[PDB]
Amino acid sequence: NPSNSNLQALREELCTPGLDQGHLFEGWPETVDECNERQIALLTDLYMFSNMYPGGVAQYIRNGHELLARESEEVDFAALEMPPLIFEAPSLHRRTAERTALENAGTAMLCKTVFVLVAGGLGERLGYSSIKVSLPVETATNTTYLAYYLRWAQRVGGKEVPFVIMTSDDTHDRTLQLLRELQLEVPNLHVLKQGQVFCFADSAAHLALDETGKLLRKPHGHGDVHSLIYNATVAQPLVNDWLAAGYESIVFIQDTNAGATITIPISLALSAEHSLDMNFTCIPRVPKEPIGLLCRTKKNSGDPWLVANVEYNVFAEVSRALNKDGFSPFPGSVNTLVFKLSSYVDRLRESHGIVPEFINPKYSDETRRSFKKPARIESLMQDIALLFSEDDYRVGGTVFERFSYQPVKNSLEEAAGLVAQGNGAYCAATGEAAFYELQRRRLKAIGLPLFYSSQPEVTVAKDAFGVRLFPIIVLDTVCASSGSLDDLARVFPTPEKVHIDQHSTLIVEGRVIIESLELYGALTIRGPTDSMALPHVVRNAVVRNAGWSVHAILSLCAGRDSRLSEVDRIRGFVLKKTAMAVMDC
Ligand SMILES: O=c1ccn([C@@H]2O[C@H](COP(=O)(O)OP(=O)(O)O[C@H]3O[C@H](CO)[C@@H](O)[C@H](O)[C@H]3O)[C@@H](O)[C@H]2O)c(=O)[nH]1
Repeated sequence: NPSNSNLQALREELCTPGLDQGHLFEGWPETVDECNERQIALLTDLYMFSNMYPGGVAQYIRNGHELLARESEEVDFAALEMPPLIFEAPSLHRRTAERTALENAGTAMLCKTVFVLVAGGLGERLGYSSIKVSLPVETATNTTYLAYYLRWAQRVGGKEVPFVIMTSDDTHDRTLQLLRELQLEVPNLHVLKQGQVFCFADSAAHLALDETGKLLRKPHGHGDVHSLIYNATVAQPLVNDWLAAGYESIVFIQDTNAGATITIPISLALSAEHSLDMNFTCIPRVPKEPIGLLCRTKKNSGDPWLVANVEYNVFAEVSRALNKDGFSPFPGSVNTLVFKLSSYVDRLRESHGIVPEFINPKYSDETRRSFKKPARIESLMQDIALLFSEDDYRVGGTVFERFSYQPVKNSLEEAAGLVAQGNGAYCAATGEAAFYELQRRRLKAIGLPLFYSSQPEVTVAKDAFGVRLFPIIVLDTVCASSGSLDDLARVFPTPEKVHIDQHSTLIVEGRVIIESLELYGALTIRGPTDSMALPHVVRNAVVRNAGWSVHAILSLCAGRDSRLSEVDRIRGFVLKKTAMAVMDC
């Protein structure tokens, strides 16, 4: 595509004052023909960048200057207060008329919802060498985050549910491999891969090179998802196809928060009840948390009010700098974003999916402009909220219980550090434990009589903290459908006759109704995979066996001839699946 002539032009352009990328061409021949393969190839990806980024490498460099300049000054907003449109979600564990009404309205709206999963990130912190969505939500069934989201979306939206996954060079091939291995058949799935952007070796925005002498690249953030969608087709633009098909909402989720399946229906219901074009999923924030804050903002004294997320790392500078004339003053945003499709599309087309950018260089010294590592420009998918003026649109937030936010983000080591400071662990152990506890709270909400200790059953991270797992109850999507309280009531139509001991394990797959059961041990019950089949009904069942246990992974573990995997080690315990009764048919 790129002619040898065009390449020389770009080379010369990049050497001009204000771009100053002469260091890339040190020791090069005057003209292209004279240049070799290595050289001609470097000039190429510089050139091709145009097709990946607005205004190519030249504009990228200019944006860097503008950002690096802005990044020296203290952030400040003329005004900062509570967003006008904030709404409290009813508890997920109380079956009130309101909760019922909202779940019913929301669950119906799921039939007309487009789903989007951002799964391009590496999650540096974890100490898991594979992709985040390949993590199990829990080790009872080992269902991956990927499968969990997809089966749920196909359940509430039908097999043909529109679904977008954003990958990156870091996650893409493994994502496709996982889809293939799980034998997930998702007809309207679109996998969209974000491209990498160049890096700056310094505050003057000189491009960094790697060891071999090639242009160093890094991801541009979860912000890329909007442009990826804008430019995606199916002949016809993707979003057009969705609109023409009758879809009315679009939802964005992140890679390791199982809570989203619970919050989303509620949000949809509230978005429609309160006519919200954009609806931020929130929780009460603890002053220290690495989650952003939902605020009403005016950056300068003359600007309009803008409802938008302010990231945690920024709310620090703004904190002390801006004021004069148990939780954070403003809601914490968990980045489950709920949009009215038509409103979303309008702003998308206006901006070409392009959202405001930033840069957050890491310095090697206190106050030397020297970079410890090359920096690149970033973007946040939630910053699309900046394109929604208060005049034309209604942006707001829905506040849920903190318990419904269950990310898996920190390693065991970090988690011990956080917990010693009294902060949330948000690690694999607490993620799995939170999942089990969520099923239990939901089930008790429909009257299932679960009695169980609140004491931890295992300690992790060198006696730092403990979690409990039991009793373990996991119902698959065929069994539990959307997971609404009404849907759970269908599995247990007479919950007072179902007695699950605190040490028990109940796994249910397919079309199953449990009327009466006494369980002291582990039990798997399987019904027809076909959701429209005659359900396997369980009455007067009595099951007793050794069941399962959990124990900690000990420091004195050889790791040799041990089937202990990273998945085990990052949570610090292992389930022992000693006995299991199985009821089929
Ligand atoms: O280049 C990227 C970077 C990230 N991601 C994904 O984006 C999501 C969010 O990434 P994560 O690294 O977990 O957290 P932060 O980006 O630090 O923060 C976000 O997530 C928080 C809650 O988990 C919110 O409170 C913040 O405001 C929101 O910016 C994940 O699913 C990642 O896979 C990509 O797809 N491409």
